[PDB]
Order: sequence, then C-alpha cells, then structure tokens
Amino acid sequence: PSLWKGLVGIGLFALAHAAFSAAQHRSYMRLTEKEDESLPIDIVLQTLLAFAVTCYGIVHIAGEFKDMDATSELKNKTFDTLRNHPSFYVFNHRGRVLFRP
Amino acid sequence: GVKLTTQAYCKMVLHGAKYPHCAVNGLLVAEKHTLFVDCIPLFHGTLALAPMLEVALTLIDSWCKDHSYVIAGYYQANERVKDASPNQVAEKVASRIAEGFSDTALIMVDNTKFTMDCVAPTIHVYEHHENRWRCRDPHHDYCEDWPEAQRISASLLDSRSYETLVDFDNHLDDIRNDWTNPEINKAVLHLC
Repeated sequence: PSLWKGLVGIGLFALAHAAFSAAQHRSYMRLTEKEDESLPIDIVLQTLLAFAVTCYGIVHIAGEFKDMDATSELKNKTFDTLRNHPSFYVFNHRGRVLFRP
Repeated sequence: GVKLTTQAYCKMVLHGAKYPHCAVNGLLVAEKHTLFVDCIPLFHGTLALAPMLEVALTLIDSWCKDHSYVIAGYYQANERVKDASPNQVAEKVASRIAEGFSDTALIMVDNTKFTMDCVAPTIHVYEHHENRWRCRDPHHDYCEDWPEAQRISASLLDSRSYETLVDFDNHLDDIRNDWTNPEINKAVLHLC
C-alpha cells in the first residue's frame, strides 16, 4: 500500500531526531570532557530502531519483482490485438459509413 | 427465395458494428423460401484460415442438430467499403454449406449501405445456380419486418449493445463468453 511510503519518511525523521540527540550528547562530551566515550543506550536504541524500520519500509518500497519467463505477460495477449498493425491502418471500412461522418 | 428473421438482421448489424474495421463472417441456422430462424457469428478480420472454419462448422452442426436446427445460410461482411463481391472463402464456404441443403444461399452485408438506422437492406442474398453464385433481386424483401428490423437495429446500436455482443471468436478466447449469445436475444425480445 501507499502508506508504506509515509512510513519511510518518519523513519528518516526518527533518525534525524537521533542525530540531534547525538549532536547534543557530543556537545555534552564537548562540555563534560570526561572519560565516557559512550553514547546513551536510549539514543542508540532509537537509532537502531529507526534504521530497522526504515529499511523495512524500503523493502516494501523497492517494488515488486518481475518473472524472467518471457511467456508470462504474453499469455493474456489475444490475437485480436497483435494483428492491428497501427502503422498500416486502413480507413476504408464500414466504421466510417455506419457512424456519423 | 431466401427469408431471414428480424433477429437475424439485427445480429447482422450487431456483428458488423462490433468489428467495423474488420471483415466478419458467420452462419445462419434454420429449421428443417427457407426462414432463417436464428444466426451465429464467428471470427473477424482474417477469414481465410481453414482450421477455425472447420472447427466452427463442426460446432455449429452439433449445436443445431442438438436443438433441431440445421445450418442453412452463410453470412459475410467484407472489410473494404467499396467491396460487395464474394471472395474465395465466401464462395467455398457457401458451396460447402449448400452441399447439404440446396436451399442454402449466401448472404453478404454490403457495408456501403451500412448506416445507423439501416435505412436500406444491407444484406445481399446470392444464390448458387448453374454452378455459379449470383445475387438475387436487391428490390426483394429480405427481413420479415423491415421497420421492426430498422428500429431494433437503431435501438441496439444506440444502446451500445454491439460492444456487449459476443461471437464465436470471443468464445475461442474464453468459453466463459457465451457463443450462443442469448443476451442479444433477450434484448430483442424486450425491444419487440
């Protein structure tokens, strides 16, 4: 469904928020200068979840696969269509006379 | 002496309108001055192929003899506007159907006179005599009720029933499409 598309947006949005958090946490270090060198578990969990869901949405978004056998789409092609030859059309048929000229 | 019902004429117009750009053909069945009680269409566009014609004729014979009718006429509408003469296919098919009963004569829908209301009888009836096929008198009456045929053809065409009409070729495409096309029959009954 189309809702899949909407999902991927929010995933990025989620990721975007994570970025902000990370930046802030980096500022934290850049204002704490302690031997932490570790991101908060909440923010990393949020980032991982955003990655997972966004990838999952993408999986739907990629589309649908197509079968390799060339005789797939031609099965329903009746002979009444392939014979038309649009370039070689002729207008000397009963359609013009029968219908309004 | 060839007489066909008004439903035969409306079926003629229906099949002509269904594939205006493609030459069509088919048969007319009657009970044993023959009166063509019913008709049946078959194929369009390319008409010279034998296997389809043979399988058709076999199915027509089976269906008619199962329900007491016998095939007794052949119809053909050509593709070209300025064409009103039978081709080899029409001649051989008419000869073969006439082989059973001598009363069988060919009919061709003269597309030149094909109009909305079918003001003049479009069908021309050709008889086989002296081993040659030649047309009958055009001034002769062809349909049983000419004003009725005119009005029913006009109503059916204006009702977009030609699109709904199904011939043998659609049955070939899928059997789910009824080749006996009783839908146009019930429409004829309601209109009449």
